[PDB]
Amino acid sequence: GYLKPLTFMLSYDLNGTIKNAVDCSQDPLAELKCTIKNFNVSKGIYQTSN
Amino acid sequence: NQCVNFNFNGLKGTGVLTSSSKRFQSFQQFGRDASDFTDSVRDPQTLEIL
Ligand SMILES: *[C@@H]1O[C@H](CO)[C@@H](O)[C@H](O)[C@H]1NC(C)=O
Ligand SMILES: *[C@@H]1O[C@H](CO)[C@@H](O)[C@H](O)[C@H]1NC(C)=O
Ligand SMILES: *[C@@H]1O[C@H](CO)[C@@H](O)[C@H](O)[C@H]1NC(C)=O
Repeated sequence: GYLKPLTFMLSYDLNGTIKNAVDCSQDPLAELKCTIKNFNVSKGIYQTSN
Repeated sequence: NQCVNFNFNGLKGTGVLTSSSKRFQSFQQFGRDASDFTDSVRDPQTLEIL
């Protein structure tokens, strides 16, 4: 596979290891997660960045 | 237990005493935290962490 210039959101645990990631350009839900910078989203309507 | 100025390859002047320092993995020297405040640095030759 080939790499592309993309924006990613990364998480670190208590041991300093990467445990989760989100590709912000995949789906509108990932765009919403990357806009508010959280892996959990509450109920509502939000404006998202491009 | 005094207001010192340590040079652990980097300069900063604060106080010092003995640390438990659980979170030291992958050849680490200084245990920084959020807002980049410095705490929990180790002696560069020994393994004790202040
Ligand atoms: C963090 O590392 C320690 C090392 O002993 C391990 O026991 C512990 O399970 C790790 N924590 C997680 C959440 O994996
Ligand atoms: C957030 O989402 C993760 C993944 O589904 C879930 O395991 C976790 O319980 C959620 N956290 C909160 C605070 O609800
Ligand atoms: C480094 O050398 C000093 C003496 O200059 C000694 O006290 C110390 O134990 C040494 N550390 C190691 C890891 O050999």
